[PDB]
Amino acid sequence: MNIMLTLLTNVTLASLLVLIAFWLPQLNAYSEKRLPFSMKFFLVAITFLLFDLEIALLLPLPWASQTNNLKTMLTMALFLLILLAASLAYEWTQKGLEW
Amino acid sequence: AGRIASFLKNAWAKEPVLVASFAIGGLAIILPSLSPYTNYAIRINRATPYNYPVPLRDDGNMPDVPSHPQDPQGPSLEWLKNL
Amino acid sequence: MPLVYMNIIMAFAIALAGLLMYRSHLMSSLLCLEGMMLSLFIMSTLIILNTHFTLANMMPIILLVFAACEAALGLSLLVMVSNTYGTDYVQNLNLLQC
Amino acid sequence: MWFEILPGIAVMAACLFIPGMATAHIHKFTNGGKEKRVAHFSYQWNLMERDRRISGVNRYHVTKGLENID
Amino acid sequence: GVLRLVMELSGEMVRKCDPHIGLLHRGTEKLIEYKTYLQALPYFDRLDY
Amino acid sequence: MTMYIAFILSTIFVIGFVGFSSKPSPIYGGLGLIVSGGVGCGIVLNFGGSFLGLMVFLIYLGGMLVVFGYTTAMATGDWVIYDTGDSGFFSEEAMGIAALYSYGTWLVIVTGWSLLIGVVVIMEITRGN
Amino acid sequence: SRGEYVVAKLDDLVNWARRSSLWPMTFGLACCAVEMMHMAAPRYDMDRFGVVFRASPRQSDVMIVAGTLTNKMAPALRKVYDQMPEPRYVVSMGSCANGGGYYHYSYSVVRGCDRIVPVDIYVPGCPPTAEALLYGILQLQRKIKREKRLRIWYRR
Amino acid sequence: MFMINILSLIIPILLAVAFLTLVERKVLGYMQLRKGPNVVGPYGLLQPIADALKLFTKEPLRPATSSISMFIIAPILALSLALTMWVPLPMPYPLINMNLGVLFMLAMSSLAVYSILWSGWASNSKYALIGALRAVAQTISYEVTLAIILLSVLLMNGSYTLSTLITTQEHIWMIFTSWPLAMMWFISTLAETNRAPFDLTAGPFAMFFMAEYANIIMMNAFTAILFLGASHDPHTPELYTINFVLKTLALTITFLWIRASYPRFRYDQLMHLLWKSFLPLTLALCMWHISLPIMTASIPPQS
Amino acid sequence: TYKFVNMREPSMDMKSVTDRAAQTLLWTELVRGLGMTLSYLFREPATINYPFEKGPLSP
Ligand SMILES: CCCCCCCCCCCCCCCCC[C@@H](O)O[C@H](CO[C@H](O)CCCCCCCCCCCCCCC)COP(=O)(O)OCC[N+](C)(C)C
Ligand SMILES: CCCCCCCCCCCCCCCCC[C@@H](O)O[C@H](CO[C@H](O)CCCCCCCCCCCCCCC)COP(=O)(O)OCC[N+](C)(C)C
Ligand SMILES: CCCCCCCC/C=C\CCCCCCCC(=O)O[C@H](COC(=O)CCCCCCC/C=C/CCCCCCCC)COP(=O)(O)OCCN
Ligand SMILES: CCCCCCCC/C=C\CCCCCCCC(=O)O[C@H](COC(=O)CCCCCCC/C=C/CCCCCCCC)COP(=O)(O)OCCN
Ligand code: SF4
Repeated sequence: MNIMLTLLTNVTLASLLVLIAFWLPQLNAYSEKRLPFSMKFFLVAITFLLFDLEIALLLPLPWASQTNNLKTMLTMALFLLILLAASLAYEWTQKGLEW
Repeated sequence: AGRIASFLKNAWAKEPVLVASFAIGGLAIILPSLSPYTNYAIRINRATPYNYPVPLRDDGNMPDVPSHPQDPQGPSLEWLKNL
Repeated sequence: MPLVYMNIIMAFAIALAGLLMYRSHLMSSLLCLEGMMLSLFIMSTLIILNTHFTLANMMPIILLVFAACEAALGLSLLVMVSNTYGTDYVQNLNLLQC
Repeated sequence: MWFEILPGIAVMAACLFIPGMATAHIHKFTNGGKEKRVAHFSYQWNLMERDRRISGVNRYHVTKGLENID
Repeated sequence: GVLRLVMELSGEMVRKCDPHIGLLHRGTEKLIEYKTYLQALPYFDRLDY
Repeated sequence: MTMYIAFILSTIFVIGFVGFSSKPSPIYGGLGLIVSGGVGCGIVLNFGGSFLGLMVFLIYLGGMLVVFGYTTAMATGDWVIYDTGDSGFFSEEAMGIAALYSYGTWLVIVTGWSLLIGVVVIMEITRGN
Repeated sequence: SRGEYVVAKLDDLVNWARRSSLWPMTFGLACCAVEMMHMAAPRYDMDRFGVVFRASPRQSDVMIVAGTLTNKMAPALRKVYDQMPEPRYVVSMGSCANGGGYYHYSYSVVRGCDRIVPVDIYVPGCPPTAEALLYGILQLQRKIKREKRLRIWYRR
Repeated sequence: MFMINILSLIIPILLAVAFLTLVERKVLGYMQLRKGPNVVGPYGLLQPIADALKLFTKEPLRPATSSISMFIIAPILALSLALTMWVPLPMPYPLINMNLGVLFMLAMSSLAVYSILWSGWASNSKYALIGALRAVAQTISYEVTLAIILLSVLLMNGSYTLSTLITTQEHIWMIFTSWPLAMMWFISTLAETNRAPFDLTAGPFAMFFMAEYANIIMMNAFTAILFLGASHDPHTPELYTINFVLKTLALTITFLWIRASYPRFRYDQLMHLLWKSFLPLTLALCMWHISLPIMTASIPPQS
Repeated sequence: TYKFVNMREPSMDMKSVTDRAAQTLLWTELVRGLGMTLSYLFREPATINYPFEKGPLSP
C-alpha cells in the first residue's frame, strides 16, 4: 500500500513536471521551421549477463553464514567464487577482453 | 628456488594487482582450516535458539535432563560470555 | 486450483503460441521463449510459497539462471545468423530443407 | 573568497536536513509520541496485532500497563 | 581552430584519416602583393596568432 | 478487499503477454515483455516472495532484457488458500534459499559447471573464422 | 488595468531569467577566439555573470562569431545557426566578422557575417579586448532587458 | 500523514540538486582561481532559479521524425527512478522500511540503463546510438562490481536491512574494516553516473539533468550510510541527520574536486581498468570477506 | 648543448619495486594532485569586479 502510493506519487510528479516542461514553450508562436555491428560490444553484454547470473548465485550469502554447517557452506561459496575467477581468467587468456 | 623468486619479483613489478589478488585469495582459502575460532563460530551458531525447545516427557530415567531452567543440568553458555 | 494459476497457464500458452507462429524476426522467437520461462518462474514460485515447501526456494533461482544462459546462447546464434545474412529474418534460413 | 561558497552549501544542507527530521517528527506524531514500531519476521507483527486487539481503540501504540490487569 | 576531418574507421581503430583544410583561407599571399612592405607587415601578426 | 488485486494483476499479466505475443516491432515486444515482467514481479511480491520477486526484478529485467534490447539496438478467489500461523523470527523463503550452500551442494556444483561451460561455448561460437 | 500590469511583471520576470543566464556557443574561427578565451580567464570570469563556457549548440542562447568567415565556411555557420532554439542572438566579434576587415577585398572572404545571419551586437576591434567583448555581452544583456513580448501580444 | 512525508522527501531533493549546480560552479571556479556565479543573487543564490526559468521557457527541438513514445517515456523513467532511490534510505528512519532495501536499490540501479537505451534509440541518429550503446556497456560493466562489493560489505552486516548498518557501525566506521572495497566502490560510483574521469558522453534535457544530479546525491548518501556510520541516539535523531548530511555534502564536494583535478580515460582504458584490475581484486576480497567472520568467530547476528 | 627529458632507468631493487607497487595500489600521485588543487582553492582569485573595476592600460 505505502510502496504503491509512493511509486504512484513519484510517477505522477515526474509526469506532471515533464509534461509542463514540454508544453509551456509550445503555446507561444515561433517560426516552426549504420551497418558495422561491432562484435566486441555484444561480447561485453554477454559477459555481463553471465557474470550477473553468477552474482545472482552469490546473493544468498548473508543468510548462509548461519547454518551450523559452516565448513560445507564455506567450501561451496569458495567453489563458486573460484569458478567465477576461472571464467574471468579463461575469457582473459582467449583474447576476449581486448579492443 | 631461484626461478620462483625471480618470477615473484618480476610479477610484483608491472603486475601488482594480480599478485595481491592471488595472495588474498590463497590466504582466504588456506587460513580458515588453520584458525581455532571456526569451531567457536560453529558453536555460536549452535547456541542461537530459533525454535521453541519442546520439553521431554519425564520417566525417571533422564538424570541429564534438567527439570527447571535454573537447574545445573543442561548445556551452559559461560564460554560464550567469557568470549 | 484457483484462477491465478489459470491466468498464468494461459499466459504460458499464449507465449508458446506466439513462439510457434513465426511472423518474422527470430528475436521475437527468443522473446516468446523468455516470456515462457518468466511464466514458469512465476507459477512455480507461487506453488512453492503456497505450500511452505522450504527447500524448493532454490529451484526458481536455478531455473532463472539456466534459462538466462540458454537466452545468451540463442542471442549468440542470432548474432551469427545476422552477420551471415545481414538480417535476423526467419525466411533466410531456408538452405536446409526436408 | 572561498567562504563565498558557504551560502549555497548551507542551502543544500538545510534541504538535505528537511527529509530525515520531517520523517522522524511524523513517526513520533503518528505513533503516540514514540518510535514507529518495526515489523519484520512476522512475530513482532503478531505482537503489534495483539497490542491493537488489547488496546480497545484499535491502535497498537496505546499501551496497556499493569493497571489494566485488575 | 576549425577543422573538417574525414576518416575511415574499422571498429574502434582508425584506418584512414583525411583532413580537409581551407576553412580559414583568406588569400593573404595575394593580398600582400598589393601592399608595400610596411603595409604587408601586419599580415604576419595574423598568420600564426 | 481490493476487488481481487491478485486477479487484476493476473489479467494485466495476460494482457501484456498477448501484447508482445503478437510480435510487433521487436523493440515494442521487448517493452511489452518488460511490462509483463514488472507485473509478474508485483504478483510475487504481493504474494509474499520478497527475495524471489526482487531476483526477478533485478536479474531478469536488468540483465537479460537489457542485453536483449542492446542486441536489438545494434541491429535495424485469493486470500483463502493462505496460511494461519506465523514463521518464527525469520522468513522461511530466505532460509530455504540460503539452504543452497548447506543442502544443495550437488545443485551448486552442476550449476557452476554449466555456467563455466556456457562461457566457453559463447567464446567458441563467437570466434567465427 | 491589472491586465497590462500582470503581463508587464511576467515579461520583466522572463527577461530577467533570459538575460541572467546566457549560454553561448563560440565559433572560434580565428585569433578573436583567443580574446574570447581570455574573457573566460580568471581575470574576467564570464561564468560569474551566468555565462557558461562553451555550451553545446543544441542548448545555446547566443552565437559569438570570433574570426574571419570564409566562403568555404559560411554554409556550416548558417547550418549551425539554423539548429538553434528560437530565443537566439548573434554577436559579431572583431573587424573580420563585422565587415571583412583586413581581408575585405579578398576572393574567399565573406564581407561581414551579416550577409549570412542577422546580428544583434557588433563588437569593434582587431581584436577587441576581452573587456571590450564583456562590454558587448553586457550591452546584449541590456538589449534583452529592453524587449517586451507579452506587452506586444496583449496589445495585438 | 503519509503524503506529507512523501512530499517533504521529494521536494527538498529537487531543491538540493538545484542548488548543487550552483555549488559545483562555485567550487570549480574557486579551484580555477576565479569565482562562480556571484552576480545573479547576493552570492549567486538566484542563479539556479534563473537557469530553471530560462530552460522552461526555451523552445523544445523535437526531431520531427523520432518516436515520440520512447522520447517522452525516457525522462519519466529516469526521474522516477532517481526519486524512488531515496525512499529506502534511513536518515535515521526510512520513509518505507524494507527488509531487502539494499537489494531494492540494486534493482533500481539495474533498471536505470533503460532510459539511456531508449533515449539513444529514439534519437534517430547512428552516432547517438553508438554513444548510447557505449554508455550502457560501461554502466552494466561497473554495476557488476558494484553488486559484488556491496554483498562483500554486507557480509559483516548480517542482512540487507539498511537500518542495521547504523547498529553495525555503532563503535567504528566500516571504512576501517575494509578500505580497499570502499576505494573500488567510490570509483565504481564515479563510473556509474558518468562523472569525470568517466564522462565519455530544454525541458527533457532539464529532466534528464535533474535525474543525474539526484542520482549523484543518492549515491553519496548510500556511500555515507554504508561506510561512514554516524552514531544515532533514539531520543535525538537530529544529531544523526546532521552528521549524515554533512558526510554526504563532503562526499559530493569530493566528486566536484575529482572532476576539477583529473583528465578523462579512454573507453578501452576504463574497460581494461575495470575488467583487469577491479574484478580480480573484488573477487579476492569477496573470498576474504566470506572467510574472515568464520575465521575470527565474528558472524553478525541476524538470520 | 642538449638535455634528455625522458632518459631515466627505473631502479630494480626490491624497495623501489615495492614503492612503485604502493604507488599503483594506493594512488599516491592522484592524492598529490588533489592536494595541489585543494591548496590552490584556498588562495585569492584573480577576478576583478568589472565594470566597477577596470583592467590596466597604457598611454
Ligand atoms: C565417488 C566418485 C568420485 C569420482 C567421480 C566424480 C564425478 C563428477 C564430480 C561430481 C561429484 C562430486 C561429489 C559431491 C557430491 C555432493 C554431496 C557430498 O559432497 O556431501 C556433501 C558435503 O559437501 C562437500 O564438502 C562437497 C565437496 C566437493 C566440492 C568441491 C569440488 C567439486 C568439484 C567436482 C566437479 C565440478 C567441476 C570440476 C572442478 C575442478 C554434503 O554435505 P553434508 O553436510 O554432509 O550434508 C548436507 C545435508 N545436511 C545439511 C542435512 C547436513
Ligand atoms: C513557488 C511557485 C513558483 C512558480 C514559478 C515562479 C518561479 C520562482 C519565482 C522566483 C523568481 C525570482 C525573481 C527575482 C528577480 C529579481 C533580481 C534582481 O536582483 O534584479 C534587479 C531588478 O531587475 C528587474 O527589475 C527585476 C525583474 C523581476 C520581476 C519582478 C517580480 C516578478 C514576480 C512575479 C511572479 C508571478 C509568476 C506567475 C506565473 C507562474 C536588477 O538586477 P540586474 O539588472 O538584472 O543586474 C544588474 C547587475 N549590476 C547590478 C551589477 C549592475
Ligand atoms: C589459488 C587462489 C585462486 C583464487 C584467487 C584468485 C581470485 C581472483 C584472481 C583471478 C582473476 C583472474 C586472473 C586472470 C589471469 C590472467 C593472466 C594474464 O594473462 O595476465 C598477463 C599479464 O600478467 C601475467 O604475467 C600473468 C600472471 C602473472 C602472475 C600473477 C601472480 C602469480 C602469483 C603471485 C602470488 C603468489 C602467492 C602470494 C604470496 C605473497 C606472500 C603473502 C597478460 O596481461 P595483459 O592484459 O595481456 O597485459 C600485458 C600487456 N602489458
Ligand atoms: C593480512 C590481511 C590482508 C587483507 C587484505 C588487504 C590487503 C590490501 C592491499 C591492497 C589493496 C589496495 C586495493 C585498492 C584499489 C586498487 C585498484 C588499483 O590499483 O587499480 C589501479 C587503477 O586505479 C585507478 O587509477 C582509479 C583512479 C581513477 C581516478 C579517480 C580518482 C580517485 C582518487 C581520489 C581518492 C579516492 C578516495 C576513495 C575512498 C572513498 C571513501 C568512501 C591500477 O591501474 P593501473 O595503474 O593502470 O595498472 C594496471 C595496468 N597495468
Ligand atoms: S578581427 Fe583582427 S584580431 Fe580578430 S582574427 Fe581578424 S585580424 Fe585577427
